[PDB]
Amino acid sequence: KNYTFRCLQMSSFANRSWSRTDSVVWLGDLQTHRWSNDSATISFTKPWSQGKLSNQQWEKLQHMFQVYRVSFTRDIQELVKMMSPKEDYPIEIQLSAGCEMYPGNASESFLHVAFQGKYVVRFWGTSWQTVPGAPSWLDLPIKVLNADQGTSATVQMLLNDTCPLFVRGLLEAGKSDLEKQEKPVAWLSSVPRQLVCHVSGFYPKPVWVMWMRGDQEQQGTHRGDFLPNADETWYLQATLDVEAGEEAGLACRVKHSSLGGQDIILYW
Amino acid sequence: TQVEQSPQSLVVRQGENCVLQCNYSVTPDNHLRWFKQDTGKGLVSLTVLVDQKDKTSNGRYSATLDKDAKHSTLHITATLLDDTATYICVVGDRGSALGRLHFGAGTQLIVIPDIQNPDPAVYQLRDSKSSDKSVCLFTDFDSQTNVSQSKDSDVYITDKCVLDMRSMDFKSNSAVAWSNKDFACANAFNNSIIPEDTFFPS
Amino acid sequence: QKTPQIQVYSRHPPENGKPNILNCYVTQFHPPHIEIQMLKNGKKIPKVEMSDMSFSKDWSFYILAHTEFTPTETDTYACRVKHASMAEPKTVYWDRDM
Amino acid sequence: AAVTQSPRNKVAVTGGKVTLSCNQTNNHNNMYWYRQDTGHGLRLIHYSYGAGSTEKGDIPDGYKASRPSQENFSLILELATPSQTSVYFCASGDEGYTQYFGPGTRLLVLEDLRNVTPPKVSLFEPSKAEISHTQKATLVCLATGFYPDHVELSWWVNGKEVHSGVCTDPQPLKEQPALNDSRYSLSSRLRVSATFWQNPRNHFRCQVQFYGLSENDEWTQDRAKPVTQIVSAEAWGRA
Ligand SMILES: CCCCCCCCCCCCCCCCCCCCCCCCCC(=O)N[C@@H](CO[C@H]1O[C@H](COC(=O)Nc2cccc3ccccc23)[C@H](O)[C@H](O)[C@H]1O)[C@H](O)[C@H](O)CCCCCCCCCCCCCC
Ligand SMILES: *[C@@H]1O[C@H](CO[C@H]2O[C@@H](C)[C@@H](O)[C@@H](O)[C@@H]2O)[C@@H](O[C@@H]2O[C@H](CO)[C@@H](O)[C@H](O)[C@H]2NC(C)=O)[C@H](O)[C@H]1NC(C)=O
Ligand SMILES: *[C@@H]1O[C@H](CO)[C@@H](O[C@@H]2O[C@H](CO)[C@@H](O)[C@H](O)[C@H]2NC(C)=O)[C@H](O)[C@H]1NC(C)=O
Ligand SMILES: *[C@@H]1O[C@H](CO)[C@@H](O)[C@H](O)[C@H]1NC(C)=O
Repeated sequence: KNYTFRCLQMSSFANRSWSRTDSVVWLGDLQTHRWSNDSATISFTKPWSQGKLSNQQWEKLQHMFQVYRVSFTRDIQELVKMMSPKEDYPIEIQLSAGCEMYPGNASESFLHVAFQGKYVVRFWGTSWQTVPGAPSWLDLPIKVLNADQGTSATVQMLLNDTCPLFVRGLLEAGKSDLEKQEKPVAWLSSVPRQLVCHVSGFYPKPVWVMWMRGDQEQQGTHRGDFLPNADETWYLQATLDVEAGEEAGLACRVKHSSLGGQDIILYW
Repeated sequence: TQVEQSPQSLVVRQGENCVLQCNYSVTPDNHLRWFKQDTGKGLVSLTVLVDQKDKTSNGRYSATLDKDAKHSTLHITATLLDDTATYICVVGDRGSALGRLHFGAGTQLIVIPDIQNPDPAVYQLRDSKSSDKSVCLFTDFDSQTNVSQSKDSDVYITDKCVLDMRSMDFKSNSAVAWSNKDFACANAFNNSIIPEDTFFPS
Repeated sequence: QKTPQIQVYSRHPPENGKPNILNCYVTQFHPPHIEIQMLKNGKKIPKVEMSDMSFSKDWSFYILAHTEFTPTETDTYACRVKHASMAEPKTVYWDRDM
Repeated sequence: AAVTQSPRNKVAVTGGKVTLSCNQTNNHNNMYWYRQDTGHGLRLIHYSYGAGSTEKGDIPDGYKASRPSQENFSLILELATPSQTSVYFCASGDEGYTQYFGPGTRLLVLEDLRNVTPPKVSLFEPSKAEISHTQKATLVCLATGFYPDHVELSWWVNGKEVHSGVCTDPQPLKEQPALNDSRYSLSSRLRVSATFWQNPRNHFRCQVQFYGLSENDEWTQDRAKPVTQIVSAEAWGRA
């Protein structure tokens, strides 16, 4: 099993003076950190959110981010002054940074940037570059951003070394929560007809849900999307379209790792 | 403010070494630059320090930077008279044009020149056009001597000033006095502590 | 701009009289500024918790609202969303069956 | 990479319009204006990221900027005031971090131009006594009667400026310290070897550049209009 660690920053710039930056950090589908614009500090959302970093190593890393947030905010504002009137407020910037861990001691890091909701810029190798489809005017900010050797060196060290080391640590400290098994609970209902099988409370996310006449799997079954619950478990429903009157004989069967072979079966 | 320099001013005899400090709170601190500014002139860059712990040199100037302490020093070895100036510390908060420079207010340095062979005299000089107008030039004294102002406001005395005949490797102090109303050279410097062996010809 | 999808669903199987949690999952919107209300018979519910806003691999935003509720035969429950991408605020009603 | 500023020095009246210009040929996008007052570091007034726009710096008030072209950034004082008395520096740069500074512009803004007056300049010739005692010859230049204190004194020998052997009073003295309307005086020495002064083919000149009114300032008094001008005094070497 491969985990993706994701630091997700969202920044809104309304005009020349108003601005807010918020971040969430994810390991797989679990939240590890929260950093609200309102807060001077980054909040742990798990007891193990510090990984295997000493208090000193953490205070130091946080301080670097604290300053980055202020730095980031002013740099965007100066960059808009360089482009104007070409580009104008309100502006949305999103960042998606982190690494994907692999078997052995292998990983892969990324730092993706989106402007007004379109993916345009990444850090690759030793420099910022625009991605295919990006507007040409971005070449000025790229050139400006790439003159900053100190930021380059830092980001390279953040992506090649810091991420993987830190995420390894999280994987150890959070093993208990990462490998938790939570049992689904299922129930049935209908609208006009259309039968609905509700599945809720399960973790992890791989789940099998099929409507069945006895032991023949109904072809018509339609799974919806995975919807989150507040307690970090999942919710899924599978609907089957039928002719009114033949609701008898049909069953909902659910397979999930937490059950340990005891499939859930429900009849209408 | 974000950049503090010390000392505010200092007086040093030619040939002595000195050290100038700069302490700052600027965040972040990408690089630190030291400028030299002669009275009336502009800003000549001396060095730029860019690492966490850094050292640079430039002739008789050397410099250290410590980003942990946010502290930098500038060392001048064997001061010359040309070192009389304001030394300014400037911190840049970015490694690119997105940055702002943060200027300290400066440290004022005066270097007192070393006079090898004092030969203090008082000469009279005549106007090139109207030879009945004149001035008195007190010259060639050493830097121990002080030149005070006049009794009369009818009489004018400038403060001492050192010139340097470069290709001859020679320096000399001088002050000038005159009056536009009976007045004479011998009597022009009663009010100053002039040496005992001052040459007064006629 | 993209228009928000809304999905109302309960945490445990709904039973009249029995206390439960109600979810309103709002996804697929650009830009991130949004207002969310949960309503019991047309009226604001006071204790409504909000997850931190985040965003998917496709760059679009999501947020989970949730509150404690007791379903009854009688009462109606709804999620109401204001977003610049809409002239009128959208209201999705909890249907226990749907 | 060079930066130039003009004027280099300016006297002006309250309510007057002043324009300080900066020119830069390095093909730099970025230009910056600062002022320097004693007891403060340089402070940013206005800056510009490209031909056609201008941005507020830290102390923009009382100033308007204009970037008509890549090479030119100018700072406009619409309604000049005494508190705008200062030295002004312009700078340029590319996308990197170094800024390249211009030489500076001294600006004095007076409440009133009624006391402005150009200097009189006299050159004084070396003492024969000095020549035989020391083997050196010292000329003295004297500027008197001027107001305000904005003068540049320089020495010329055969049409070329000389610096060696020169020193000028670090600042002017007041001819009448009792008064605020007081006129100034200033002195300087050029000391050469006697044998140099004794050569009659050397032409010595003391030059004072004085800053005062522009051809376009109203002038009500009877005396000649005290415009920016050069007054010099002059002598030949003699055996
Ligand atoms: C992937 C990370 C995994 C790590 C795991 C830790 C998880 C803990 C949970 C916390 C996560 C919550 C935060 C969520 C934010 C995630 C976003 C990732 C951010 C990575 C970028 C970090 C850049 C570090 C360098 C820096 O701070 N540079 C500043 C400051 O630089 C200056 O100071 C500098 C000195 O500061 C540091 O280096 N500090 C640091 C030192 C050491 C480590 C640091 C770690 C993090 C931050 C800072 C660190 C130099 O001296 C420069 O030379 C100097 O210039 C500079 O102004 C930059 O320009 C700032 C913005 C860079 C992003 C650009 C995005 C491009 C968008 C294009 C826009 C289009 C235009 C629209 C019109
Ligand atoms: C950090 O690694 C990079 C290259 O590999 C990584 O690039 C990161 C941005 C991240 O996406 C990660 O997953 C990816 O694998 C090194 O860059 C190489 O450096 C040399 C010169 O130093 C260049 O010649 C190569 O072209 C360049 N590689 C690429 C792919 O562009 C980088 O040097 C290294 N830096 C440090 C400080 O460790
Ligand atoms: C997000 O947080 C930043 C950082 O604190 C806020 O920016 C500060 O806003 C206050 C006004 O309340 C100013 O006094 C500060 O100078 C601002 N910046 C800094 C770096 O301190 C910002 O207001 C917040 N955004 C919103 C929308 O509230
Ligand atoms: C900028 O936008 C913010 C948020 O929309 C608003 O409150 C503020 O009035 C605006 N400020 C300016 C200077 O336009």
